[PDB]
Amino acid sequence: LDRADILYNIRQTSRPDVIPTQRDRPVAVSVSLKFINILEVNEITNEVDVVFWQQTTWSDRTLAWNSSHSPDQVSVPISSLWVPDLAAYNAISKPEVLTPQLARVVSDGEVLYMPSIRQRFSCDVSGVDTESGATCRIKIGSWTHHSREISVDPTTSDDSEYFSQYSRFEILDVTQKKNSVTYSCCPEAYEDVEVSLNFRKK
Amino acid sequence: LDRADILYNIRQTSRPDVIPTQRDRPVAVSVSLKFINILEVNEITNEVDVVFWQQTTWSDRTLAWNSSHSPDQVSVPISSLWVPDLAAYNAISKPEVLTPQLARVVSDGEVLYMPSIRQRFSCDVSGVDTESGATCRIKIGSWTHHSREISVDPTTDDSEYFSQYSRFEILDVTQKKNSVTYSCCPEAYEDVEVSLNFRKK
Amino acid sequence: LDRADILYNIRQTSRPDVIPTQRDRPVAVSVSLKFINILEVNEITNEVDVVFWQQTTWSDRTLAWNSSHSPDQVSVPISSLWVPDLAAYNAISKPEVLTPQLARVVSDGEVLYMPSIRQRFSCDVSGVDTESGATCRIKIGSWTHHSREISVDPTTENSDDSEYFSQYSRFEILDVTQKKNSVTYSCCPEAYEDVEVSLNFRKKG
Amino acid sequence: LDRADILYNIRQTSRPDVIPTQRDRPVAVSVSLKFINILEVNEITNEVDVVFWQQTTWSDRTLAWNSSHSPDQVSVPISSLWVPDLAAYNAISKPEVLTPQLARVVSDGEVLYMPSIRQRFSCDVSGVDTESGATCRIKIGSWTHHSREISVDPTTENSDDSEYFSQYSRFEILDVTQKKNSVTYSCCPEAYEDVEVSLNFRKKG
Amino acid sequence: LDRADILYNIRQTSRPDVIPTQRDRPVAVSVSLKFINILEVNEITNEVDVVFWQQTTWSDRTLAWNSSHSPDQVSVPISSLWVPDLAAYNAISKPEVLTPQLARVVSDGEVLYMPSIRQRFSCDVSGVDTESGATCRIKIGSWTHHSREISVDPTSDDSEYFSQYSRFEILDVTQKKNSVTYSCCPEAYEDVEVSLNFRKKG
Ligand SMILES: FC(F)(F)c1ccnc(N2CCNCC2)c1
Ligand SMILES: *[C@@H]1O[C@H](CO)[C@@H](O)[C@H](O)[C@H]1NC(C)=O
Repeated sequence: LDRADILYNIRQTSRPDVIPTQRDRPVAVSVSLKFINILEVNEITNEVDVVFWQQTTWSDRTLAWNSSHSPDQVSVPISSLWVPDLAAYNAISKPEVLTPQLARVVSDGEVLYMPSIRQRFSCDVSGVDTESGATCRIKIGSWTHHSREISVDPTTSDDSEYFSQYSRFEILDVTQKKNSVTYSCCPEAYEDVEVSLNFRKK
Repeated sequence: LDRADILYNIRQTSRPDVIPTQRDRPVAVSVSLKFINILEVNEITNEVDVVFWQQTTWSDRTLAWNSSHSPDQVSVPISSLWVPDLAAYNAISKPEVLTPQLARVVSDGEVLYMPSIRQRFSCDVSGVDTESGATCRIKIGSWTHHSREISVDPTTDDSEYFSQYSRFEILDVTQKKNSVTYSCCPEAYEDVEVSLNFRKK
Repeated sequence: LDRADILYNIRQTSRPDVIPTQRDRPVAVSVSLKFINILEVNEITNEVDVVFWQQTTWSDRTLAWNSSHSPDQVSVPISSLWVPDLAAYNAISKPEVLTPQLARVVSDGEVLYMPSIRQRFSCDVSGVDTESGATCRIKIGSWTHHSREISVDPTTENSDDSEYFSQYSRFEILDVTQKKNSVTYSCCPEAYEDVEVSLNFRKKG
Repeated sequence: LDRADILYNIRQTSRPDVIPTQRDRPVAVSVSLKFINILEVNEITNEVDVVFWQQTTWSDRTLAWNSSHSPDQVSVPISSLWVPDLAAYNAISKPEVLTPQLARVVSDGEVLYMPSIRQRFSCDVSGVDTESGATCRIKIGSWTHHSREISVDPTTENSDDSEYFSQYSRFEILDVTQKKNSVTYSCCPEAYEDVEVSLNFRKKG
Repeated sequence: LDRADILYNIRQTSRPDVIPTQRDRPVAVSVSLKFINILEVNEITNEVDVVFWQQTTWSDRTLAWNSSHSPDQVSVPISSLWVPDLAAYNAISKPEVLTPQLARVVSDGEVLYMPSIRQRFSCDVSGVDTESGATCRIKIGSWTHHSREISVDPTSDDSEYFSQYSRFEILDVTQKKNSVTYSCCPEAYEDVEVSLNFRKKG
């Protein structure tokens, strides 16, 4: 197979509306934010403007091909793929996607989508101008898929290594935990990754 | 049926342009706002910038499937579904939808659409910096379907999802049904009126 | 016919690019602005930010159906319909449409399209902080159709100029008047019709 | 032919991607700017925000029809037509098109496209608050077609270049001239033709 | 062939999603920024707003035609062409494309795409009001194609295109090739680093 054949096959048999669950197990989605910049912090309103690479990985076996005299990977427009419906619960602006909207698909059906996003958050900015700094928590999970359909897990120094040396701010620490929440309305559990960004004015 | 079959059937047959009225009775739409944030208040201009989850539910029987050895629910792009044409009558900006535009469809044809929306309103901001606070009324109803085609009802903690990091806090939320007749048009339009009583912390 | 049949027929035979002229008479378009809010006034730059409902009506006989044991009216996306190419000549921003882009179509082929629009205008803001107030004139007509293809008229008005106006605006409406104009430009030998809407308003108290 | 037939024929055959060159001569495009407003001037940054009608005319014979029992002209969405790839070389914002994106096509294949545009420019703002005023030059030509493929000329008439200017602007127009230029860069051998529009304007007393 | 035939052939056989690799060698992409204006500089936040022409060239042999009694070149909408997925790694806004989105295609399959772009960057603004000026580095490369799929290479007067009406003037522009390798993955991503040495005028 050449690139042209693989991309034709993916475009023609692309079910972008269909979550690729295997045998009623959840799709395991990995999410890791790599922080690039902190722009416009406001300690009065508790709002921050962040630029991050949102490293997103999952398996879609319907994309797989035999790699034996073929590329191992191709670049695919995300309009031709199912992508997880991730939202940041404490975002107060739409994600501004700064990069071309292409994912990498590996011959085994692994997808890597890593957009550069600028987005504004409501989070704790208190202490930003002190030595111990502020801790801004960003929560990301599926908007519509519960834990039996999508599971989200952090993956793990690249979370801070590629931060802009020209920001007014610096990163002290980044920690990630998984949360699984059931609300009173609804019997299902929703997973999110909580990313704690500890940063301060340089 | 698997998810792929159900989503193929919905995409091929859903008629997004067609209100799913049963026997010329109105489609009963439920609307409830969960307030998430209050971002910018201006007592001089009487304008507020709010973030809310707009919990919207209705039945569309044309979506229904037999759930025996099948999923009970699927996620569907709203471009593949009829959605009620709700507008906030006192909005002074377009709704900024912060979340993926997917609804949940249950095998019986119940649809749940809950976008997170940031929007600016013209409403009463007077008293925001006092103990009893301001009361901002938001009115949401069908832009083009009168009461014989769409009925809107509120659903049966006001701050359980509200950001602890807002400069503002919620004292009270009430959501009641109204019916409006304009000079233009002889029919009545139903709306839910949401009274947000809030103040500076 | 049910709603599904009517909407299928309209979607399948929709010529949105085709002005529905009858026997080489102009399409008669009614336009009336209902003011909802005045948001930002600048007396230095002579600029206003306004929110209005643009009540627009016309006939398209190709949409008509027999209403016997059928709905009298349906809601149709404007992407499935011809809509008049109206522009406000003194707008300095694109119209921000706040509402779902649906019109009402009556079984006789009457169309009613009433979007809520936020838009900025260049107009006379002088006197806004006086008792007699400012008079901001907004001119709306067809961008490309002359008087033999589109005629614009004011609608009927049977209410208060401020029946829908926000009680929370910094401004109040004293009066709204609408006149028809027919204008010939240097470019073009034909006459273009417009409605001129005079918004007389002032700062409150 | 009726409007529906003409618009169907144009949509099916117009080739919007194909420059309508006749016998390997350049397509003659006329450009004239009609100034409507000057909104924001900054003498420190040398930036202006202008509203203009960009009157654009050319011939496309592939659009022509026999007018003998037929309309002489139709309104056509520009998505169904080849349009020249005009850019203002000194623009520092995307053109904000304020008007419906329709051109007028005459039965002989003449096209008139006149969008109302708000756009920001880098130009000489020095002297804006003096009696003789500033002279801001705006340069408009093909982004990708050199002089053997597109020729750009001012229109023969510029009588009306200020006729439509807002009386409510903080600025007033002293003079407009529109003249033909060529740009060549040293790298690359082809000349690109442009219209240079010299807007002599000042702050009002 | 006339223009109509060439453009019909390109539109009908356009694989815009398919990188035109020849015999599994990388597509050689040339990038040169021609600076037109510097509009807003902030020495506190280290942010600049720039207007540049992004001169981009590559070969796509699937576009080639016999130029005997035919045009040497045509203008093609970029929606009908594969274009490299270039991103500026230190951009903090989406590229605002000011110009019609047409490329020039030569009969041998060379493509020239030169959009005018306004974009905001995080870079070193220190010294902008001094004689030696600031040096703002912009890094541009493929978002998803590593060095075996896309190579980026730099290509007269640094201020031949620059606005005489800017508050700023250009002292020097240099363009150099860089390579990044991330810890996860053995593949290198190439970029062009464009060093813009500029200052506030007298
Ligand atoms: F997480 C990072 F930043 F280390 C990482 C890992 C793997 N690939 C990356 N990129 C970012 C630039 N474009 C594609 C390669 C980046
Ligand atoms: C649903 O499907 C099951 C199993 O195939 C069947 O027993 C049942 O009768 C079905 N119900 C309806 C109403 O179709």
